[PDB]
Amino acid sequence: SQSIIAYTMSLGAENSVAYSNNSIAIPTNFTISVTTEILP
Amino acid sequence: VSMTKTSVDCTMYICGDSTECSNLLLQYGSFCTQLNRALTGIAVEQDKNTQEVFAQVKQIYKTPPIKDFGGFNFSQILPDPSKPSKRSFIEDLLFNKVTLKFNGLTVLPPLLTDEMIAQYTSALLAGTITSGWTFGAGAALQIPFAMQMAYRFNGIGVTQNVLYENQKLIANQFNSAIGKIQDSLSSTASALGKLQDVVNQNAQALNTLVKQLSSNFGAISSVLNDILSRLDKVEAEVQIDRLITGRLQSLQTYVTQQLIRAAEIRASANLAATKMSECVLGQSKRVDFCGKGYHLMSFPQSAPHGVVFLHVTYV
Amino acid sequence: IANQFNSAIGKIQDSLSSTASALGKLQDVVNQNAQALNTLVKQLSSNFGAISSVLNDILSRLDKVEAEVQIDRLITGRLQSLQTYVTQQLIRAAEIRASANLAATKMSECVLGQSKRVDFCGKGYHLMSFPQSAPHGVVFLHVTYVPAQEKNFTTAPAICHDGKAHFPREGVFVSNGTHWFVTQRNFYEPQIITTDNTFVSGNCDVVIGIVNNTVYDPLQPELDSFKEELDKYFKNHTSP
Amino acid sequence: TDNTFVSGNCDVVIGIVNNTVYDPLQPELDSFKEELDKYFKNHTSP
Ligand SMILES: *[C@@H]1O[C@H](CO)[C@@H](O[C@@H]2O[C@H](CO)[C@@H](O[C@H]3O[C@H](CO)[C@@H](O)[C@H](O)[C@@H]3O)[C@H](O)[C@H]2NC(C)=O)[C@H](O)[C@H]1NC(C)=O
Ligand SMILES: *[C@@H]1O[C@H](CO)[C@@H](O[C@@H]2O[C@H](CO)[C@@H](O[C@H]3O[C@H](CO)[C@@H](O)[C@H](O)[C@@H]3O)[C@H](O)[C@H]2NC(C)=O)[C@H](O)[C@H]1NC(C)=O
Ligand SMILES: *[C@@H]1O[C@H](CO)[C@@H](O[C@@H]2O[C@H](CO)[C@@H](O[C@H]3O[C@H](CO)[C@@H](O)[C@H](O)[C@@H]3O)[C@H](O)[C@H]2NC(C)=O)[C@H](O)[C@H]1NC(C)=O
Ligand SMILES: *[C@@H]1O[C@H](CO[C@@H]2O[C@@H](C)[C@@H](O)[C@@H](O)[C@@H]2O)[C@@H](O[C@@H]2O[C@H](CO)[C@@H](O)[C@H](O)[C@H]2NC(C)=O)[C@H](O)[C@H]1NC(C)=O
Ligand SMILES: *[C@@H]1O[C@H](CO)[C@@H](O[C@@H]2O[C@H](CO)[C@@H](O)[C@H](O)[C@H]2NC(C)=O)[C@H](O)[C@H]1NC(C)=O
Ligand SMILES: *[C@@H]1O[C@H](CO)[C@@H](O[C@@H]2O[C@H](CO)[C@@H](O)[C@H](O)[C@H]2NC(C)=O)[C@H](O)[C@H]1NC(C)=O
Ligand SMILES: *[C@@H]1O[C@H](CO)[C@@H](O[C@@H]2O[C@H](CO)[C@@H](O)[C@H](O)[C@H]2NC(C)=O)[C@H](O)[C@H]1NC(C)=O
Ligand SMILES: *[C@@H]1O[C@H](CO)[C@@H](O)[C@H](O)[C@H]1NC(C)=O
Ligand SMILES: *[C@@H]1O[C@H](CO)[C@@H](O)[C@H](O)[C@H]1NC(C)=O
Ligand SMILES: *[C@@H]1O[C@H](CO)[C@@H](O)[C@H](O)[C@H]1NC(C)=O
Ligand SMILES: *[C@@H]1O[C@H](CO)[C@@H](O)[C@H](O)[C@H]1NC(C)=O
Repeated sequence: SQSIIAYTMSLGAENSVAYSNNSIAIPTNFTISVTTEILP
Repeated sequence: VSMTKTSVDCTMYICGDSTECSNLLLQYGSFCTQLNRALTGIAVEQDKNTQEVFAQVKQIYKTPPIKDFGGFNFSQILPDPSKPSKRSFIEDLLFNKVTLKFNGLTVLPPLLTDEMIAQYTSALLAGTITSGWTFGAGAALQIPFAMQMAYRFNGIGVTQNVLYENQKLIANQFNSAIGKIQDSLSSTASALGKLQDVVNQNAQALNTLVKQLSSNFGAISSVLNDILSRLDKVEAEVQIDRLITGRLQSLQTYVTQQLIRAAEIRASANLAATKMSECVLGQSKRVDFCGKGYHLMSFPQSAPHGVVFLHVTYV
Repeated sequence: IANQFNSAIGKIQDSLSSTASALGKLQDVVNQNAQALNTLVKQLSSNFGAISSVLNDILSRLDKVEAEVQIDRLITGRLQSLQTYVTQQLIRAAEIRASANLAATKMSECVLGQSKRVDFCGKGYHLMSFPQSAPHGVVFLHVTYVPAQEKNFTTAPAICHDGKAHFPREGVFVSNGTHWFVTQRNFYEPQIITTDNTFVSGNCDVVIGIVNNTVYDPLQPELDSFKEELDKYFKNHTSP
Repeated sequence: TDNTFVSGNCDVVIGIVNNTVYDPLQPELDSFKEELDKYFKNHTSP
């Protein structure tokens, strides 16, 4: 039931930002993110 | 940010329509496969370079239907829906100001189409004007644009109150400065000279590579059929090899040229990816990294095989 | 914050202990270098138009005179084989030097500092980085603050009080829908709008979108309770 | 005294100048010393 498929690549999930002349979003919490970067 | 991807049929460039020349070209072993590994290593990184620059955004951000920016008018730098590709007004200036097989040579398409580079650019622009730097460091958090600019004024050491008092002027100055961007780009030819020079090179190099076939390299003809019709096998091969040796050096000179050029384009793509991260997804304290003045913000714009940053600065 | 960090370093090991391909940027370098030496050894097997690829087959057969015409072919083809390799290695060495100059700059700015450059030291607000060595390479563990759980608020550029406009010193004005607060820009922690949180400029006739709210002056109550202290001293005095 | 901070005497700073430095606290208390005094002068009557 497997096959090779061909498709137009997606660029990412689409997001509509809730902009208004008097609205702000402020983060009530945080995460600490450790990410690895490899260089020759 | 990138240059044209090429690949070449080494055997068709050197020996096109000749079994005799192909059977002599086997004497050099891996003198053609390596050339193809070199041109592939270049072509694979033109797609890398493009992504490194444009694909820095997690989600395709969209602008609100209502443009309540408080005065700042980005219509000239925002997508225009009445088009087959949703480029901005300034991006369609940039795409007009740069003007762009029997030799076994061929040109490969980029992985991301000009529509996908425009969608990444739109999302970056949208997130920047709806959420400031916050989409670079987490999820996009909305903030009002004038208030966002107030922070940007604090970032240059200017007190937020100043911006609110001159908000309209500040909005007028910006709208008048984006007005001058288009006029300049519409009127002036040499503004995209950096991108036209890369296309000119990709074209001069392929033109020189094809023109070489006409060269004798000291053989009795540049045509394999003349050598093969006029001389016997043991004499004809010498003239065929005369071309081979010279053609194979004409290919090795091209591939080396592309490798050296590809390192210049990679350094420019790595710089453009750094200006995307530090000038578009942030605000930069680095002097003269995001234009002359105290950098406030930047808007990315897509161009043929490259990127345009519209840097906004307090002077 | 410590449990988050300890869990994030935990995932780092898990990932490196699991997937085969995470160091693909470093293996590539090893793969390129090897492939170039294996290609250079393969060139030796080529005739370049000589009667054999092996000098001992030429010397043992053709006499010096007939031999030199064959030996020259092998010299000419090999010389290029070496030149090709050394040109590829000089071009490839400049790719590795550009990467070593970047890695030296990430060591200075991410490990020996705290970077304000966006996306230079990981995706977030860079805090600190830890270097780790790898075959012919460096690995940076970049620690970043990522803001996680946002709320929508109503907001204003200024507060209007005694006809004077008031702006935050550090922070932003927000409302929960009924009450007004000032908070730091990067983390919701609200305070009462006090003179100590705000600065005045001009009046409420120049700022687009200013809102009316009280701005508290902690000095008044401490003077007002003193007024009550003065009053009752006059009242107790109204006795003799 | 809200725009400025104090550190050391004057003699040490090359090119220091003389000007008054206003204290918002002073009048905020002197207008309260007149609130003391007018309440006292009233109390003289009874
Ligand atoms: C916006 O935040 C305001 C500040 O916290 C908040 O005002 C506070 O509201 C609580 C109740 O929600 C009041 O508490 C009173 O009522 C509770 C429940 O009966 C009891 O503890 C007492 O009766 C108490 O007096 C606070 O007094 C009040 N504080 C202020 C500053 O007035 C608003 O309710 C919030 N508005 C929203 C949710 O949009
Ligand atoms: C925010 O505070 C403003 C300053 O007080 C306030 O403006 C005031 O509005 C009232 C109500 O209209 C006016 O009262 C009367 O005066 C106007 C002419 O100015 C006449 O049309 C009517 O007689 C009216 O009842 C005040 O004069 C006016 N004060 C000034 C000097 O602006 C706003 O209304 C307040 N806004 C909010 C959020 O309620
Ligand atoms: C700026 O403020 C300085 C500090 O108040 C002030 O220095 C003062 O100068 C006067 C006038 O010379 C001195 O008054 C007399 O006392 C000195 C010895 O201290 C004698 O030589 C003379 O009798 C002199 O008239 C003050 O003593 C002195 N105060 C101090 C603490 O040194 C400067 O003069 C002021 N500068 C300007 C330009 O106004
Ligand atoms: C932030 O606001 C957006 C949109 O504004 C809100 O719309 C109402 C739902 C209400 O919250 C108002 O006070 C705001 O003006 C929110 O988007 C909504 O999302 C819900 C699902 O969560 C959806 O049912 C609604 O249709 C959306 N509204 C609109 C107009 O798109 C968003 O959820 C808010 N974000 C946070 C973190 O609270
Ligand atoms: C924002 O800018 C756009 C241009 O990008 C303005 O649109 C122009 O408006 C004038 C006046 O009506 C027309 O004559 C032009 O044809 C319009 N041009 C385009 C391309 O739309 C718009 O008016 C500006 N809005 C603000 C906020 O002033
Ligand atoms: C500060 O500079 C701004 C321009 O940057 C001046 O604003 C202009 O004022 C003239 C009238 O003097 C208007 O015609 C222009 O439209 C204004 N500029 C814009 C872009 O709208 C301002 O006047 C200057 N202030 C002082 C005190 O000189
Ligand atoms: C804020 O986010 C942190 C995580 O960054 C939350 O902490 C976690 O809480 C859960 C239980 O709800 C625990 O199981 C986890 O172990 C905690 N995290 C870590 C890494 O230890 C915290 O609950 C959040 N606060 C709010 C109010 O949502
Ligand atoms: C915000 O926009 C609305 C219209 O959408 C307008 O009525 C209102 O006055 C604006 N408020 C500000 C902050 O100017
Ligand atoms: C009145 O005030 C004096 C202090 O001045 C205090 O000693 C006395 O107990 C007070 N008496 C009353 C009745 O308030
Ligand atoms: C400044 O220069 C003037 C001469 O123009 C000199 O008299 C004075 O002492 C100098 N002051 C300082 C602070 O060096
Ligand atoms: C004096 O004090 C009395 C209360 O003891 C008060 O009723 C009256 O108004 C005051 N008069 C003046 C002159 O302030």
